[PDB]
Amino acid sequence: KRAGTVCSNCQTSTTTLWRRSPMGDPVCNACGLYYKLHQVNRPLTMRKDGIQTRNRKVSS
DNA sequence: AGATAAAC
DNA sequence: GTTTATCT
Ligand SMILES: [Zn+2]
Repeated sequence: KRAGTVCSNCQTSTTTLWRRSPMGDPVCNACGLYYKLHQVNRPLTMRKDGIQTRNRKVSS
């Protein structure tokens, strides 16, 4: 039940992987990934109503 | 969960 | 070049 777990980095409640930060900040995996890229705070301008999805990667 | 690779 | 979701 992650209803209420608002991503402390982008306020998104729908996430592909709830990255529970050790400090106690539930941040949607997307924030944890891009954060590792530039190591800065993500503006939720790229957020969306439901979890984004596409042609799932074919089983390799 | 974390890692991988894909797709735009 | 760049970013995230689904994969395992
Ligand atoms: Zn987030």
